[PDB]
Amino acid sequence: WFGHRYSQFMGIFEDRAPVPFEEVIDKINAKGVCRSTAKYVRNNMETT
Amino acid sequence: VQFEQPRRCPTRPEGQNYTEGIAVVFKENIAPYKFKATMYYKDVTVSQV
Ligand code: NA
Repeated sequence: WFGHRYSQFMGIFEDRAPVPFEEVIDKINAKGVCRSTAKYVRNNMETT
Repeated sequence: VQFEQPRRCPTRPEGQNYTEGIAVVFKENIAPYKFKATMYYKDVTVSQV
């Protein structure tokens, strides 16, 4: 929340997302890179 | 035949010499070092209702 002369965290949602198998093989192990996006199933929903 | 003459008898041991003294036996320290601290913080709670 951006108030006048101050900013405050209304919330901080912190999650740990698994890296998909194809990203571990093709990106991390082959090129040493990760996608900047996290696409995973959390709480029976696909979240990106 | 003759009788065997007296044998050389064994000798009692001299006996272990002992030094008297005072002792302190020390062991490896496994107890953590302990001290007193004070934590100053603030519980911040933002409730969205
Ligand atoms: Na004799």
